[PDB]
Amino acid sequence: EWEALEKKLAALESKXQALEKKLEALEHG
Amino acid sequence: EWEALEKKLAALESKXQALEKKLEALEHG
Amino acid sequence: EWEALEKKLAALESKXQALEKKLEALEHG
Ligand SMILES: [Zn+2]
Ligand SMILES: [Zn+2]
Ligand SMILES: [Zn+2]
Ligand SMILES: [Zn+2]
Ligand SMILES: [Zn+2]
Ligand SMILES: [Zn+2]
Repeated sequence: EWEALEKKLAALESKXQALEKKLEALEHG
Repeated sequence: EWEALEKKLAALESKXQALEKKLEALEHG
Repeated sequence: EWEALEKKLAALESKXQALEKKLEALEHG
């Protein structure tokens, strides 16, 4: 259960980064 | 403590989804 | 281990709110 949560947090961190970069693109057109 | 962590992760996953949906609407809509 | 995971979640929450505000900015021009 704990390790599963950690893997989910890892996934979210990646999505985290993905959205940050996309918003940076959209900000600039 | 465990519950609090799980619920925070679940809330983040939902926010994950809501924000991506809004980004898509802004980009394409 | 636990303490590190809680720090990571708090960092994600903060990024959560930052990107939500950024998206709101973009929606309004
Ligand atoms: Zn559970
Ligand atoms: Zn671990
Ligand atoms: Zn292990
Ligand atoms: Zn920037
Ligand atoms: Zn710029
Ligand atoms: Zn705690």
